[PDB]
Amino acid sequence: STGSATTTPIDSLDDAYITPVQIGTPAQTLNLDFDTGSSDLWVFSSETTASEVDGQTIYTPSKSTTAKLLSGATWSISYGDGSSSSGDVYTDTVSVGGLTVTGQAVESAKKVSSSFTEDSTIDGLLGLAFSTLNTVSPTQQKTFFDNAKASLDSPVFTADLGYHAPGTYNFGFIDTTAYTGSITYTAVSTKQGFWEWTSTGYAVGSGTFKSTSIDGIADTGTTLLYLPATVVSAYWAQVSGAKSSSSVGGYVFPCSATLPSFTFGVGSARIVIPGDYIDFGPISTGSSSCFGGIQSSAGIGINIFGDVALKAAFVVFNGATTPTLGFASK
Repeated sequence: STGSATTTPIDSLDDAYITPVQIGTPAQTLNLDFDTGSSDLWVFSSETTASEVDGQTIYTPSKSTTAKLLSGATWSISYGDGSSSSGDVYTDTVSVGGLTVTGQAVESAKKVSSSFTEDSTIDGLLGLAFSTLNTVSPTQQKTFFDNAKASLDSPVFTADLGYHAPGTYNFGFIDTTAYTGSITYTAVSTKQGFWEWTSTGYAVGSGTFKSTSIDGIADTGTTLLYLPATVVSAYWAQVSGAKSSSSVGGYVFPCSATLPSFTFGVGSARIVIPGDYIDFGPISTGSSSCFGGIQSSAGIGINIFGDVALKAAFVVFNGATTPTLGFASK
């Protein structure tokens, strides 16, 4: 089998992407944030505290003929941004882009933190990291990908995120029309439960490429590119008036600037992030200070190749016995 779904930015900044997901019988379509940095499929629901729902579409298990309470199971998750959610669990039929899994754990939120409530566009998350990170207790549950894998034509999914445009998540096949050149594959460590890999280095603008190992994760659920402070300082030093602002929470730059590109290595291959991908616009409405899309990973404890980096590539998440990542230009 295969599946193919369009993923759409939630706003004009590409802060996140939503992908429609069918849950239950008859189908309930929710728009979920596909997150290769976590492993829980959780949804706003009929169980979510009413004051914590503000415009989201909810899953109502009582209206699904295929829903079954997973008796005794609970979940609770905290993300890198300090957001959180928790609840109980149902199993149900879940379809993405025509690919159906039966008996998928659908984690029903009873509570969500304020950032989820305030984002009316995101009806929940669909985790695509390794199932070792799934938070369901006392019986850990599998991701949608892990449950689909054995049925797929090839044990892969691909992320093709757009810059200020829709993109595609495919499951079970590699669309050879979706990228240019060849795909460069690189090793993955699953030790932390992430799609963790090592970039071979970077360049700033038209500058020379610096060969250096940068371990980090491929995380579709993180908006920005978080790299070591040395790399990030080297980038922003090429932008007149850029500075790290403790008050704002990262590097800011004059909105009048033209940003340089940023290149990262994948083996001997190179992925170029255009300068405009690194512009996240005014820090507050009407400000002439703009927020940078490349930020320090200092304090976070891991480097994160988030959407800023991944949307410059066609990315293969290869879930074979020995997982690998692939990157191609596009």
